[PDB]
Amino acid sequence: TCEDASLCKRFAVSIGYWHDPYIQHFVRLSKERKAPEINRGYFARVHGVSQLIKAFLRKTECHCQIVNLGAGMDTTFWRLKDEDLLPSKYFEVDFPMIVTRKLHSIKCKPPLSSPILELHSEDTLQMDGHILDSKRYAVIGADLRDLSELEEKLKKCNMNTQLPTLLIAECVLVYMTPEQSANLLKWAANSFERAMFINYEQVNEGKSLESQKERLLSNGWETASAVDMMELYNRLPRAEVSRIESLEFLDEMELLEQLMRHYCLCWATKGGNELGLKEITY
Ligand SMILES: C[S@@+](CC[C@H](N)C(=O)[O-])C[C@H]1O[C@@H](n2cnc3c(N)ncnc32)[C@H](O)[C@@H]1O
Ligand code: NA
Repeated sequence: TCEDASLCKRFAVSIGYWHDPYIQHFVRLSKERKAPEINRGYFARVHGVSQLIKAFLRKTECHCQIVNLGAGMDTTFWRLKDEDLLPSKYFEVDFPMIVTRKLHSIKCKPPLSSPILELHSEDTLQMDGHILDSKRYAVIGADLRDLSELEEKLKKCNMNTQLPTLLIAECVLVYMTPEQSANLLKWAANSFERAMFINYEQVNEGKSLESQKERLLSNGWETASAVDMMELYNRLPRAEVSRIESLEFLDEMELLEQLMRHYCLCWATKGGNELGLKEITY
């Protein structure tokens, strides 16, 4: 198989799993039927990441940055806006062609482009090449395997290494070699005195939660934790589990647990003991 996370998110949203008025402006809705455990897995993934982000936002009082590496058609910028939880600046990185596609959608959809300009210092946006830079939001076409390019393009969109900064790689690191991803993680740690990293990945051949923790600790992070997605699903608020479990009928074969045990959410911090960053959990 090979899956597009943003199509699957659009699908789960359509059934009611979580609130996202924005994703429909990026991608079409499939009319297939899906095994509902897939939707539950997506809900757990998005809820886990989101609880971690909001924890970070709370500790930093939003005086911070978020850099989402390999963001795709993520809608989180627009969701945080609506919740009044925006960071000082929000950055996205993806391949240039993935970025062009995202920019074309923002250009064609005032429900996407109005909020960006509202928070912008001008009434117009320059969408030259494969970058959109504005006051609170930037989408940057770059290759995550070229760390010096990555850093140059970020800094020229006003990424400030003095601000606490949260970086997210949500199903991205698998697309690069272990050396390349280790180098990304290391760069991320080296560039900020105060920082958090969130990594959501499949637990492949040979990997384990402990190797996931060590992958971060050995690349310059000072704290790390990791849970498999079934532990996380099991720890979801009972009101949310109740809400999402009555959306679709699930048969009696306990295949949710088969699916989720192969995914993990890991997060690490560096500095900001003053901020209580090492205390953040999902
Ligand atoms: C599996 S998708 C996940 C998208 C998004 N984070 C989500 O979870 O909905 C991975 C994304 O990583 C991007 N990606 C993979 N390797 C990359 C690279 N070397 N440089 C820039 N982006 C990359 C892909 O283009 C794709 O948009
Ligand atoms: Na490209």
